[PDB]
Amino acid sequence: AIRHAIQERLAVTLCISKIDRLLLELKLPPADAYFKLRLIIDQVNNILS
Amino acid sequence: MTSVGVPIKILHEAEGHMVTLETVTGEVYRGKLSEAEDNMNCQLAETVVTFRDGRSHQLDNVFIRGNKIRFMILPDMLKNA
Amino acid sequence: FLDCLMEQTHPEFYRAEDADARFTDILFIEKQRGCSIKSQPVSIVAQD
Amino acid sequence: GTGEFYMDCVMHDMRKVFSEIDIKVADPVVTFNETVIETSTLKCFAETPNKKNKITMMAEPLEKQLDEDIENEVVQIGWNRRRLGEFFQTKYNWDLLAARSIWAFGPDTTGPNILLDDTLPSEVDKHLLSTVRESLVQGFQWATREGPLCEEPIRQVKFKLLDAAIATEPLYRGGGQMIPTARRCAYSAFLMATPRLMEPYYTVEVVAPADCVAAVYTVLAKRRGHVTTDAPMPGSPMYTISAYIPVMDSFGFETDLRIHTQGQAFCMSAFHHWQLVPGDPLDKSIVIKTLDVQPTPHLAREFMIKTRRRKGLSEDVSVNKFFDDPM
Amino acid sequence: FYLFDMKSFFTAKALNVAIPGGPKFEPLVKDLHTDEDWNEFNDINKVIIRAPIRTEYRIAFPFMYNNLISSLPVQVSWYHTPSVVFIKTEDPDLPAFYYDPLINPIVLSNLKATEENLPEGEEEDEWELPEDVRPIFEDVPLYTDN
RNA sequence: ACUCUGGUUCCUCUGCAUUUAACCGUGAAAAUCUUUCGCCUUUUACUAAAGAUUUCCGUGCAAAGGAGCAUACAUUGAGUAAAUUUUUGGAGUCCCCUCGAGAGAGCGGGA
Ligand SMILES: Nc1nc2c(ncn2[C@@H]2O[C@H](COP(=O)(O)OP(=O)(O)OP(=O)(O)O)[C@@H](O)[C@H]2O)c(=O)[nH]1
Repeated sequence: AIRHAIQERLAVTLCISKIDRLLLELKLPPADAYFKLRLIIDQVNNILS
Repeated sequence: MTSVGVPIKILHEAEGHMVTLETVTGEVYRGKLSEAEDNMNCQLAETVVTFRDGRSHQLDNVFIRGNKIRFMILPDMLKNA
Repeated sequence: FLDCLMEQTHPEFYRAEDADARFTDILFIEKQRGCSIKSQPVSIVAQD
Repeated sequence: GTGEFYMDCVMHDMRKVFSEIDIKVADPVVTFNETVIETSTLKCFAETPNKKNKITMMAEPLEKQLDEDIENEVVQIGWNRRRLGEFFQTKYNWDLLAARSIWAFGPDTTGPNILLDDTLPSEVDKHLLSTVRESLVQGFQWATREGPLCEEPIRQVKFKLLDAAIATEPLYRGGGQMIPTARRCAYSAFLMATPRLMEPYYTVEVVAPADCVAAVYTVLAKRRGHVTTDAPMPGSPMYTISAYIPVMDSFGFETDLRIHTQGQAFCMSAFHHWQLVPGDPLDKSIVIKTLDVQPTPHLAREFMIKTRRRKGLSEDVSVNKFFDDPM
Repeated sequence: FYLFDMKSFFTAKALNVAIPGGPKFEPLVKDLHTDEDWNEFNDINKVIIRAPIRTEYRIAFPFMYNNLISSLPVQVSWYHTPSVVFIKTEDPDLPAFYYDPLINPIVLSNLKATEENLPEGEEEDEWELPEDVRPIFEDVPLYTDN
């Protein structure tokens, strides 16, 4: 979806979604939940670059 | 935002559109309100200035200080907003 | 997520407490499968 | 259709929404593509029905990425003289004197095959060769779409042209004589080049952790799929596996995986590579019977024969007639 | 439940096939055994059986595999639910939120860290948060024994 | 500033619970008609499946009235209460030229 959107020349924006899974299901604390969100952003920027 | 009064809310909905505003010195500026502020400073683009003698000129951008604006003619669709 | 944009603009938009309403999944195959199968468009007025 | 779920939904709408009639559904099958794995061991000549003209072509197997680039349109044939030449040297460090020659792709303007003119200019003038050029390109395009082993599209073949016998005839020769002759030239060039079938392949993404990894490998091994990713998905108790599997084998795969995992895994399939079916389509030592398993070499031959039978063609290939007695 | 919920047994009934360990019924269309004629469509000289397309795939997909699906009341099972990854905790003395060792570590070794456009020190470090601004639930504990 | 009402619980009446993907019921009976397999020196009672319809054990909400237990006037639907640059604490007055009986206007001039 990202890759194909770039090739279209869309403008790409990110929304991190079902964050509740971090607290309710994975039960990652606060600090590790931040790292999980950080890694997701890093993954997408790694695709973009 | 904090609950600023309805006239200021309507001014920000006017940002999409053409507005016509008169300054305290008498010149009438018609242009496309690109930014407005809660102090009602206005930034116009694609502007035409009309002087009080009826001469006119184009201006690419205009910044008008909010306390120097007498009134603005807003577009009609904002009445629906 | 679009059901939340629907719920905000509409008021009458019923979302069940148990399961997603999935308003933009209009087809009955999409209701039964519950994956989305075709695109659908929305148009709404919303505030920044 | 893409894979499995697309055809289910398409056929649901066929029954429920649109047609509402008693349809019979064939067991699912892939379209194949036909490819050469060697340089043509002879340059192969074809003479026009009137004998006034002679065309010679050789087939070669295409530079490994280049069919993705053509099918993506990372390169387009309208760019021909300056920009196409530059593209081939800058990406591929390539033929560029001959890359300027190329002027055609087949079986369409985005098709995964290239025709080159490799006639050294001493043999024929560029104006005379330009007259036949549009005819030969239509011949090459026809041959790449319909032609060789099981009448599936050719892919990943590069053709070279190098002959000069062209005469005083141009109205009579140009349409009628040359274009069927260029097709027989491309076939005999292709058929000398050791021809092979290609099947299309999926990439798979799978998510379940301890037991399901072993189950994934098991279900893939039954279906010729092979794995290469073993990711311990960051901040998740799942592992993520990725695998290549061939579409002709994939049809069960999603349901098999979820049964043997007990729904713990799920997989999605996407397509991107063509890969060569094992065996040799032309090996007459392989005899195919439908009651029994036909595993490694027989796979290419079964796919060709059953594809010919489905189309309704003769059971085995023309090749003796396409080479003809002179060659 | 995947091949074993409700809709799979309804489809299994309409198709007149059994699910292993599921129920079985009288045929819904008694004619189908009379139809059998082998040759013209079915011929099997023409088709490439790479694997037996037998029961489960016909139940999972229906419309991709089955003939006559317009008199038969085939119904479509829910495709997938994203797997809930709740791991039960057996030590009640652990914090309610904790990094369970079954959860894989949050790291990808090759991954380039994104640039953080934080504000540059000299003027911006002076900036201060008003003395009564406070995290929304500062003193409420992050978790309790409930 | 106005009419408008005590909580709670329970009983009984009235209305709606058809846009069914799906669900008034996270449970699950029986009958009739029509149609298709198996028992039978006969009919019921039956086997096990489809479609159309009923019955039965339940159900949700809203509104209305009443009756009982511990007792309080507020309050619902209808509506109140900051002089230092961007408004809410004067860059304001006056005195000439122009059009015009008249009184205002000119990016008018000036103390
Ligand atoms: N736990 C959790 N689940 C969610 C959340 N949001 C959505 N889901 C679940 O994920 C499933 C899919 O949600 P959808 O809205 O249909 O997701 P979707 O991506 O639109 O489905 P497709 O577009 O077809 O892929 C449903 O079971 C949802 O309940 C969430 O915030 N938390």
